[PDB]
Amino acid sequence: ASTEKRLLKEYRAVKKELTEKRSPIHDTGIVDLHPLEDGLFRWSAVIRGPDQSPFEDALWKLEIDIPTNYPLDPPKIKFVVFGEEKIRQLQRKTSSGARKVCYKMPHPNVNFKTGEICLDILQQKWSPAWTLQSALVAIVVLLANPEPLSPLNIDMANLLKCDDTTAYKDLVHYYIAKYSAY
Amino acid sequence: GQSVSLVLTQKDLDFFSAAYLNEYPNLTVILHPSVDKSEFLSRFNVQRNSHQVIQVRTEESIFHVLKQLSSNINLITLGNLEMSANEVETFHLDKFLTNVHEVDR
Repeated sequence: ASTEKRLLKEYRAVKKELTEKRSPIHDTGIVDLHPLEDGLFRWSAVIRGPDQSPFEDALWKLEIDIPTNYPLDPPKIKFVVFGEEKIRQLQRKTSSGARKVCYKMPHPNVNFKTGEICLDILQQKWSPAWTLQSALVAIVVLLANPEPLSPLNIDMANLLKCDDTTAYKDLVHYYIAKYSAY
Repeated sequence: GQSVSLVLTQKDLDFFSAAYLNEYPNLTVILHPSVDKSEFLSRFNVQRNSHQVIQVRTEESIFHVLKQLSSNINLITLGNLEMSANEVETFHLDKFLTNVHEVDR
């Protein structure tokens, strides 16, 4: 019953926080966040990977599913990740409209295919104290701070176990170059 | 769309040509630790394709990079590694062939 008006409040909040230039929202990495359609229980978000990190200067898209008893239960959040054939068709519409977004996510704690994320905050260290907005900031922090010992992408994680930090970074720079679009 | 991962040691390097990177967008090159990335790029004038080239720092990393990339074709002379009998890692990879058969694709 109640959930609806929290979610609406969370939306208005972030709407108006992005409208201000000097607000701290921007250095958190959050470029955009809103509900789809008229339905409150499915949201889109765009984030910018954090500075001094291999994800710097690129955007990503996230889809957010909200359970009905939220905020008691966490949102399910995933990176939007497409197949190489779907991305190369999206690239054919090159008229440089809104923004470039990258549709692959190479990180130890995200699943390369599904876009699913392994982050304590989302898997039952969640509490109603958290908002959609701070969960996002949490995910950008995760991008700079992968956790190799809790991997959803073994191979990216193993580059860190090898201490092969340059391979990790080249590969991240690769995906961003080859697989972004509008 | 003709996806190939090419791993170049020092020795494999003479089978390379700047031509390959110009012509195939889905070619992706993985340098042995022995091969420095930035010297490789000026030596073949392939600065334009920096992103398609991946500097690795341990031999093990090669296999993780290959497995992460998952290219349709995987060219690598295992005989040119210093590691050996560590085929501990597997056939996750579609169509491995020794690097000598570049010219077939």
